[PDB]
Amino acid sequence: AFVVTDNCIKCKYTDCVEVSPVDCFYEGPNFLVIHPDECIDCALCEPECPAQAIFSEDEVPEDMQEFIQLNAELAEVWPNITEKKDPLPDAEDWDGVKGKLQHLER
Ligand code: SF4
Ligand code: F3S
Repeated sequence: AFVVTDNCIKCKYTDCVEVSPVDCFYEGPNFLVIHPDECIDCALCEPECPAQAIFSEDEVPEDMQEFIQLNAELAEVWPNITEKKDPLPDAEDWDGVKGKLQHLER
C-alpha cells in the first residue's frame, strides 16, 4: 500500500488520481487517502504528486507513521474519487508547510 502523507493537506492537487489503474483514492474536503486493500502498489502515483506527499508504506518517514493508519481509517468513510479536479485555491501557499495534520477536515 502507498500512503498519502502531510503535505497533501490543504494542497489536494489530485494529479495522483489520473495514473491509477484501480480506484485506490478516496476523497476528503482537503486531503486524499489511498485504500490499502485496493492499492496494488504499482508505484505510478508517487512521481505525479506535486506535493511529494505519497510514500510507499515501507518508506513513510518516522515522523509520519500516523498516516499509514489514517489512510486506512479514512478510506472506509470517504467517497472514492476517479477524476482529477482543480487543486484547492491556496494550494501553493500551503505546499511545503510542515505540521498540516492540525488542519485535516473530515
Ligand atoms: S501505487 Fe498505484 S494502485 Fe496504489 S494508490 Fe498509487 S496509483 Fe493507486
Ligand atoms: S497533494 Fe494529494 S491529492 Fe494527490 S496529487 Fe498529491 S497526494
